[PDB]
Amino acid sequence: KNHPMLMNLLK
Amino acid sequence: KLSEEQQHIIAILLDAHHKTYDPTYADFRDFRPPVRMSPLSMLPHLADLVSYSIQKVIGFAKMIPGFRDLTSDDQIVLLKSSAIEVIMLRSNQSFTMDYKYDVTDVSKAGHTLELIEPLIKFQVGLKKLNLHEEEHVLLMAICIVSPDRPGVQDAKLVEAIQDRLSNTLQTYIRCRHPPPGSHQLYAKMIQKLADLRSLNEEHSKQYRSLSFQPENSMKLTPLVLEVFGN
Ligand SMILES: C=C1/C(=C\C=C2/CCC[C@]3(C)[C@@H]([C@H](C)CCCC(C)(C)O)CC[C@@H]23)C[C@@H](O)C[C@@H]1O
Repeated sequence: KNHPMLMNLLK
Repeated sequence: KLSEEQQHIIAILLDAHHKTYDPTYADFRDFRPPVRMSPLSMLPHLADLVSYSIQKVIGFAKMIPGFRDLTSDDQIVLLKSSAIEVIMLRSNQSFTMDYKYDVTDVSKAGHTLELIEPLIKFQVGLKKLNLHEEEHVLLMAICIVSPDRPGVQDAKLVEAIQDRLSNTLQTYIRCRHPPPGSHQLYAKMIQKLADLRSLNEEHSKQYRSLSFQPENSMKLTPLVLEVFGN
């Protein structure tokens, strides 16, 4: 899966 | 014996924690409200509290010295696998022996005593360690940067980052935590990290069960579904 939200929060 | 670099690491983690843990709960008013009386009446509120807290755990993690040197992929794997354990650790600060939560409340979010009894036992045992805030924030950081999480690629680097924090904690205990309080304290803190693995596993099992029903999955948040699984 992808983790676009987590990726965005990790900057 | 605490080096300048160790004092620096501790100051960075205290501030990181202060910047991501608001003990006034000023934000809780923006969650779906707790409902109290297969109801699951507390699932919306606790899902929003957990979703909020995952955001905070991520903010804390980004500030752990060394964490920035990992690849975005490894940062992801470490956060997904630790988020529930750091929520359990950080919640020890509100734990005490609308926004106080008891056993029935957690039951009303779709969980059972198989999770809740060991979770309360963990919170009591952690509270009894009476950790300094320095120790508490080091333990959360050590929990996040664990080299044995499944899917870690560059484990050597994660290990190296964690060793720096473990060494800081061990030295802090020796230098700043007076006996008797300090007796076996590091090993006891590591045992809590082991206890958290077992809690993580049982939470995962109950989460998969409650979220398997689309009507319950509907009540979660997009971030919770992404981090804990969908
Ligand atoms: C969150 C925080 C807090 C409490 C944590 C609790 C008490 C209620 C039950 C919770 C939320 C446990 C539940 C098993 C989590 C269930 C989540 C879900 C329904 C998605 O499977 C884990 C930690 C527990 C309050 C404050 O300390 C901030 C912290 O950050």
